[PDB]
Amino acid sequence: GTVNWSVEDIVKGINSNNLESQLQATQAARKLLSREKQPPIDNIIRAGLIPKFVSFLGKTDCSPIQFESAWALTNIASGTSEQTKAVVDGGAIPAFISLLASPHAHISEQAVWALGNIAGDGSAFRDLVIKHGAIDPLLALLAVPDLSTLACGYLRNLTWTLSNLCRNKNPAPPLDAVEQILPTLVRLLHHNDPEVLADSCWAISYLTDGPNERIEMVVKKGVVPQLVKLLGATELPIVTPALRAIGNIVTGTDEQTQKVIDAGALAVFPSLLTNPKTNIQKEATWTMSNITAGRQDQIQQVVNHGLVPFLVGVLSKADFKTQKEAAWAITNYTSGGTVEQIVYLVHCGIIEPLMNLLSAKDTKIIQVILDAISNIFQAAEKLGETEKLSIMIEECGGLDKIEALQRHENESVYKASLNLIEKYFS
Amino acid sequence: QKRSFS
Amino acid sequence: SRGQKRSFSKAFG
Repeated sequence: GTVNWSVEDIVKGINSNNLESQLQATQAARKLLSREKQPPIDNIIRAGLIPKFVSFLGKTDCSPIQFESAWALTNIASGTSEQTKAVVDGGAIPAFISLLASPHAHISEQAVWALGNIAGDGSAFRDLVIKHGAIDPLLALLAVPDLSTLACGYLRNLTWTLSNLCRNKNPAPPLDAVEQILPTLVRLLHHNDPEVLADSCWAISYLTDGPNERIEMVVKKGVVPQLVKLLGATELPIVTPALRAIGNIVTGTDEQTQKVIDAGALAVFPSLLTNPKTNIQKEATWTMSNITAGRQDQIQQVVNHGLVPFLVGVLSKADFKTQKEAAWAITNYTSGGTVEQIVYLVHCGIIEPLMNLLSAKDTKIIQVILDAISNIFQAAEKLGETEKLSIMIEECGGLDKIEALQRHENESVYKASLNLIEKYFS
Repeated sequence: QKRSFS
Repeated sequence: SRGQKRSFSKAFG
């Protein structure tokens, strides 16, 4: 009946002065916009149908046309930024917010879905959805004694839309909007559905991707132990954002970093640093690099958890991006560590894989490794053991690599390599 | 992110 | 002295 209509027939039906003809034509548009291969979104926009669909959202007396027009508009809003703008320009934001209070669950859900797509476009539309007052009615849909009574798909859509209101920077979401959403987000983080847990973790990862004041708002809510629990989940869609959030928190203050260590996060790192997914190994090594950038007692916890051999591991063999993060973890450790901690790093076999990476065609990793070598030599100077280290670097072919770097195109590499040869290899 | 209803 | 904290964008951007 409403399958494979032309755009011309949809326009004729919607322009009729007959509500049932308009309903049939709107359903036909929804089905056209729902097809898997190339839905004619631009053709529907060019036919001037977005203002008609938006007016149909307000037809309280005809719930089927509210649903069909909400679905058609959600399909358009899910497209390119230009296509999402066409929906916003048609006045859809207040019309969708008014539908959040619909007594029909399938209509309310469609409005949740549409607002998530609009807010997900970027910072400006996210902030515009917030200004039109979407947060209060969205949170009211989750104000139930137990989240388990809500329909699974409905709860997943609400969580995803809330995550989009937490997403994007320049600027980050309004502080009061973040404070308003955070108690519901904390509750969703303790739910048992994997998709709700993944999107709640993504929301937390967005909120912690910023200055220390942004991280503090989250950490103050006591979510760090729950994030560490999810970091240990078997589902990769949960581990990925839980690791991102933990990684973001340790970019903060020493005290925020300490909350991560106190919650037992380091006990998961033997598996994360050997994870078969390269992005997990890479972001886990980045997280380690920010912990080794901490206090001497925090570097000591890395040592106590047996993680230095795991850092030697990723430096020895891993995807290059992970090896670069491992080089940063070592340079940070050698910058802030005690002589005893630096001695321990050498005893774990850091020298040979650190020297092997001086052959890489990446100036940034060369700079980071040369800084680590200088830091280790400074520790050896305090013990009068510079000769033992010089021979160690010589034996694994490290001297040949540092000598060749004296004629490198980069100024900082040239200077640092000439300095090491003149100070310890002459 | 954005998601269509198929 | 001490190591430097690096954001997600500083590390991978």
